[PDB]
Amino acid sequence: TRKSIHIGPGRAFYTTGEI
Repeated sequence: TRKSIHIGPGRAFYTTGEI
């Protein structure tokens, strides 16, 4: 229960709750 960030080139800012 922390987070799920999948950023690469620096444009894809995927911030999903780790619930």
